[PDB]
Amino acid sequence: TPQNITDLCAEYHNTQIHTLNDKIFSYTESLAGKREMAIITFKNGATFQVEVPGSQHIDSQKKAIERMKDTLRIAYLTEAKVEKLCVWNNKTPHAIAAISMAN
Amino acid sequence: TPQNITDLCAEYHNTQIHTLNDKIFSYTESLAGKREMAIITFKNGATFQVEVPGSQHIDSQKKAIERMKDTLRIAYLTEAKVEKLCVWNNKTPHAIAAISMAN
Amino acid sequence: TPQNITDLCAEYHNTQIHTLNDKIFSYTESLAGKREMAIITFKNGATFQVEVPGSQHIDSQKKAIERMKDTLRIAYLTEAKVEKLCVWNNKTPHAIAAISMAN
Amino acid sequence: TPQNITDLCAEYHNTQIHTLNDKIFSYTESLAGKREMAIITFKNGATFQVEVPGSQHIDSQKKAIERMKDTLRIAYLTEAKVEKLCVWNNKTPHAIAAISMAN
Amino acid sequence: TPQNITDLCAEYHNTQIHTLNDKIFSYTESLAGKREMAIITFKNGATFQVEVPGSQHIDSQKKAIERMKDTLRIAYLTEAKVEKLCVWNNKTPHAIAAISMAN
Ligand SMILES: CC(=O)N[C@@H]1[C@@H](O[C@@H]2O[C@@H](C)[C@@H](O)[C@@H](O)[C@@H]2O)[C@H](O[C@@H]2O[C@H](CO)[C@H](O)[C@H](O[C@H]3O[C@H](CO)[C@H](O)[C@H](O)[C@H]3NC(C)=O)[C@H]2O[C@@H]2O[C@@H](C)[C@@H](O)[C@@H](O)[C@@H]2O)[C@@H](CO)O[C@@H]1O
Ligand SMILES: CC(=O)N[C@@H]1[C@@H](O[C@@H]2O[C@@H](C)[C@@H](O)[C@@H](O)[C@@H]2O)[C@H](O[C@@H]2O[C@H](CO)[C@H](O)[C@H](O[C@H]3O[C@H](CO)[C@H](O)[C@H](O)[C@H]3NC(C)=O)[C@H]2O[C@@H]2O[C@@H](C)[C@@H](O)[C@@H](O)[C@@H]2O)[C@@H](CO)O[C@@H]1O
Ligand SMILES: CC(=O)N[C@@H]1[C@@H](O[C@@H]2O[C@@H](C)[C@@H](O)[C@@H](O)[C@@H]2O)[C@H](O[C@@H]2O[C@H](CO)[C@H](O)[C@H](O[C@H]3O[C@H](CO)[C@H](O)[C@H](O)[C@H]3NC(C)=O)[C@H]2O[C@@H]2O[C@@H](C)[C@@H](O)[C@@H](O)[C@@H]2O)[C@@H](CO)O[C@@H]1O
Ligand SMILES: CC(=O)N[C@@H]1[C@@H](O[C@@H]2O[C@@H](C)[C@@H](O)[C@@H](O)[C@@H]2O)[C@H](O[C@@H]2O[C@H](CO)[C@H](O)[C@H](O[C@H]3O[C@H](CO)[C@H](O)[C@H](O)[C@H]3NC(C)=O)[C@H]2O[C@@H]2O[C@@H](C)[C@@H](O)[C@@H](O)[C@@H]2O)[C@@H](CO)O[C@@H]1O
Ligand SMILES: OC[C@H]1O[C@@H](O)[C@H](O)[C@@H](O)[C@H]1O
Ligand SMILES: OC[C@H]1O[C@@H](O)[C@H](O)[C@@H](O)[C@H]1O
Ligand SMILES: OC[C@H]1O[C@@H](O)[C@H](O)[C@@H](O)[C@H]1O
Ligand code: NA
Repeated sequence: TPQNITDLCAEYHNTQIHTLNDKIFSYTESLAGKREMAIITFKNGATFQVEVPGSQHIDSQKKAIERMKDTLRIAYLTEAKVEKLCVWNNKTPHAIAAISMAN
Repeated sequence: TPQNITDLCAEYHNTQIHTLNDKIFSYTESLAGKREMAIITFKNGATFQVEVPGSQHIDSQKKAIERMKDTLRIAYLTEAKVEKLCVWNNKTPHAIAAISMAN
Repeated sequence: TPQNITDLCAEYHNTQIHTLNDKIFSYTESLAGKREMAIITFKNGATFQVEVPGSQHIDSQKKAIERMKDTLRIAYLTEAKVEKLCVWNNKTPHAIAAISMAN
Repeated sequence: TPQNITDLCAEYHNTQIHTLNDKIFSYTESLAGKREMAIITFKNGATFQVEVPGSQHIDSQKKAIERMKDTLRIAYLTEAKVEKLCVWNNKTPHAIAAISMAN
Repeated sequence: TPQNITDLCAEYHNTQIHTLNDKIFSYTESLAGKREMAIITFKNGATFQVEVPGSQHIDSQKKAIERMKDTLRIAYLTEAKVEKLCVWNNKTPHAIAAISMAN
């Protein structure tokens, strides 16, 4: 079991760590059918998605997907610094797999 | 996959972007039968709803509809600036499909 | 579809609006059996309830009832001004059908 | 329907009101199997639990038990003043039936 | 029924108490498949997980696992002092069973 985001991220193919150390600049969420997703940006232009739940997801991921959107909204509203994101780099925008918050 | 609200909104019919760049002026929520909904207004008079779930919605939207009402409530209470809303313009008041927040 | 709480309230018999323009003074919550409910009071003012779900609540209302209790709690804690309540006024304390928040 | 915690508490057997008029001193929660519970304390030594869901609960009470733990956590974190607790006094620690909050 | 985290922790095998008396230094969470977990750290290097839900958990522990991740996230954001953790010491990082917050 990994003990940090960077080691977690290394367990997966097509992932990488983005180091932001910054608050979220914008938070966008949609309820439109087939686009039940969130999108975040940082002021450097970095853009990330929480993907719409789908066949690339297993059942254990559904609750975690909803939690991640919860986390992004509250981080946004509190202006919490995001340390790192583990993202899938084979999607545009890159898709979030994990987040770390630290000063 | 869209990277912002404007591109997402353009994937649907009968939708438009309203640019508010303002906090929500009032938040109304109802539990009354057949009107289980939320209504928001802005100081310019713009009024929007999250629709009562109905025949126009699918199962994959159910959680997202509940999430949007959560997001509007906490945006209202915290005075969070709403950047844009994507809305269906064939409902009165216009019905929210997506929101973006940015300072 | 109504665009404000007053018009919504006018769609139902046995309701009225109370105009409060004040924060909630006290919040009471019970998990005791058959009293799973929330009660709010306004300073030097009235008490209101969210009814226990039962016979006279249809099924889409169950989530809305839970949401309303969540709304009253967060309003109380954040000290947000309640603008108006739409209530059923056939018993004391009057039962909440809808809430509006505005400054 | 009772309009305050004291009158609510009087509808049950083996309950009583403790008056605190104080913030929560400590908050404890557990996910250990068969001990999925919460405990709170006050600086006068008063200690209360939210019981593990069990045979003594009817099914409407499950959501309410979860709500109470939500309430106690955010009360603790925000240092919200707890006015009174209605508790079952046939358990150690006394088990929470209801709470009232007032500043 | 225990009245505190230490006595709760002593009801189980392979558990121990870590006394921190400090805020959380970092909070990490993941939606990646088979690693739907949270990780927290403290400035002294202590690292703890909320385990991926699995065969070692009963249904009552499921909601409690989700609650604990909620608790850790808001504790982190609010700089809440964590008093103690009860953890399983047969997992690496040690796996949280219970938390207490005080002071
Ligand atoms: C809306 C938009 O188009 N914005 C882009 C940025 O891309 C968006 O955000 C990124 C994170 C992805 O989600 C994109 O899909 C999304 O459109 C764009 O950022 C660069 O995007 C690249 C996409 O492949 C890549 O992620 C890149 O970073 C990696 O590659 C660069 C070299 O180009 C460096 O080697 C980086 O170190 C490397 N990072 C990692 C973790 O491997 C992104 O660029 C990096 O992030 C930017 C936010 C910015 O800080 C860059 O200096 C940095 O290199 C940027 C590119 O400038 O433009 C638009 O803002
Ligand atoms: C409670 C009430 O009746 N309030 C009205 C506004 O209508 C409400 O809010 C709007 C946003 C919709 O949700 C309505 O269903 C709702 O009742 C009303 O706003 C205008 O509403 C029009 C629909 O009836 C329409 O949406 C219009 O915007 C479009 O058309 C205008 C012409 O008026 C312009 O061409 C706009 O560019 C165009 N916008 C887009 C994105 O397509 C709304 O008017 C605009 O928004 C207003 C809030 C205000 O800023 C206007 O200056 C602006 O044009 C307003 C209209 O005055 O009156 C009450 O406030
Ligand atoms: C961890 C621990 O053991 N703490 C105890 C206190 O007990 C804990 O908290 C109480 C509220 C219960 O939930 C217990 O289950 C729990 O372990 C203990 O408080 C007294 O607890 C009694 C029950 O064991 C009882 O509730 C008592 O108050 C009642 O009785 C007294 C005299 O015995 C008076 O009649 C009170 O009016 C009566 N209260 C009511 C509402 O009927 C508790 O003591 C009262 O509250 C204490 C917090 C404190 O302010 C006392 O001065 C006050 O009498 C205390 C006190 O013995 O010891 C440990 O802190
Ligand atoms: C990322 C990393 O490698 N970090 C390690 C610490 O381990 C992490 O945190 C601990 C709490 C566990 O969850 C690990 O699984 C996790 O990787 C590491 O902490 C020590 O970890 C040991 C188990 O691997 C063990 O728990 C130890 O505590 C016990 O043994 C020590 C002496 O080594 C003392 O006797 C303690 O009293 C005893 N504790 C109990 C409750 O029985 C951990 O060390 C303790 O906690 C540290 C955070 C630090 O304050 C030490 O002074 C203290 O002894 C530390 C060890 O330095 O290194 C990395 O930070
Ligand atoms: O998914 C919700 C949407 O469904 C469409 O059919 C309708 O025209 C929109 O106004 C909106 O209700
Ligand atoms: O509903 C929960 C309650 O159930 C009662 O029967 C019991 O006597 C109380 O102590 C409390 O457990
Ligand atoms: O309930 C969860 C616990 O299950 C036990 O069997 C195991 O020893 C612990 O590591 C922990 O996973
Ligand atoms: Na009416």
